[PDB]
Amino acid sequence: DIQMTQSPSTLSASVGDRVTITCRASQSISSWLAWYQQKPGKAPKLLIYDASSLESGVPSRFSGSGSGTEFTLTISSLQPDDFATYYCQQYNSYSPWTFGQGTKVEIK
Amino acid sequence: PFGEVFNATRFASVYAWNRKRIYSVLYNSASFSTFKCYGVSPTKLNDLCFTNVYADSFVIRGDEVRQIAPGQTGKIADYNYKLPDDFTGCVIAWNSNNLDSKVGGNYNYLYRLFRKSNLKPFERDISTEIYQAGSTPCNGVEGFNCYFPLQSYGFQPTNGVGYQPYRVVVLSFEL
Amino acid sequence: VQLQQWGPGLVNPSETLSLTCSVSGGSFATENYYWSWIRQHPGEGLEWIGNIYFSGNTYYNPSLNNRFTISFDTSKNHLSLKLPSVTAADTAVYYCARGTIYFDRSGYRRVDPFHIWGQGTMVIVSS
Repeated sequence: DIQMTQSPSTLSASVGDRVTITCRASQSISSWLAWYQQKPGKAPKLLIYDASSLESGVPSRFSGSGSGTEFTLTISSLQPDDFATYYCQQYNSYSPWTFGQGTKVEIK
Repeated sequence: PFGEVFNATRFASVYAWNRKRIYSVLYNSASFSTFKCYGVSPTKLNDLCFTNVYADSFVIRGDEVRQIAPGQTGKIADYNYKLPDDFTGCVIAWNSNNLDSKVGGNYNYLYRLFRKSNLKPFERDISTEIYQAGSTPCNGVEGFNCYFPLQSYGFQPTNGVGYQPYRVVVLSFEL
Repeated sequence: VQLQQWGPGLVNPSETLSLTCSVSGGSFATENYYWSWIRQHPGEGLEWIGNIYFSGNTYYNPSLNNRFTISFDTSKNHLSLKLPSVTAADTAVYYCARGTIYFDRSGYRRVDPFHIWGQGTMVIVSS
């Protein structure tokens, strides 16, 4: 029913740089989207929900915005702990839930 | 008489939350920043009757609003306030930056820290007691691992929206 | 609260798989929460299996050919996943999670994303 598309597939940056990631949906969704982070060989964790709401206990350098069909995740200043894989997931009420393809960040 | 609760001037600190004993005016308003109910629907509240209705109020930091929910975790949930896993009621909150915000900081509102055991649902610990420490008696602070068990907020007229104060009230129903 | 999982590490190339997840310091009997199962193939993205709600209702992933099954066990307060007639493509890690349900000011019913995750379990198809 509903589908996504993430880009870029792979991204390269360095400590202190700016990073942006875009999650696009096939049909309009009323801000029901979230972002997860996964370290190698560990369970994921939640960072953003409702496309704009920050999670409790996560640093303030993460931010997100958008609605309808375009969403963006932004990191103000990369730290050595921010190199991981990120996924976008939607939990609309009219269609099955699905995950994104994922994007990877590494040191330049 | 909800006006006495939603329009009072003095509020309590989170570690010493205040309890009271007892709807269209509430859910039709748009000033409230957060409005969530568990176990019941706000629109159906007029069609039920209960024997007990409790109201609890206090003030916390904006970033800590998510901690007021069943099954959450954090300093506030672990040592200051705790909701059962089968709670039934509503949570109301709104911004209060125009009040409780003095130039230079308030340092009036406090929150507990360094407690040794997690709280049980619906209980409060208010007395400032001997300082948390290790295996050595402590009557001061010199004890490199000794710490005073309370801390104060630093509300100021200018701060990030996440650090501004928020007034929160919790309603509970039981029959 | 903590979640623990129990399962077999090896399975024959045509057999029945059985997993179990549990909680400590709480209880499953509550109309405030919901559960789900996630899996991840080696070196690939995540996949969502389905959801189970209080009162026994369930909701599955249409892409999968309804091969899986989710159910409670009130005698033990467990939740389990069932998959008979496994094949080569069933090797992956499996996770159990939990969420929250609430009502909006307007009266509608909303949901929150997962916020508790298990440690995962690894399964291999032998031969």
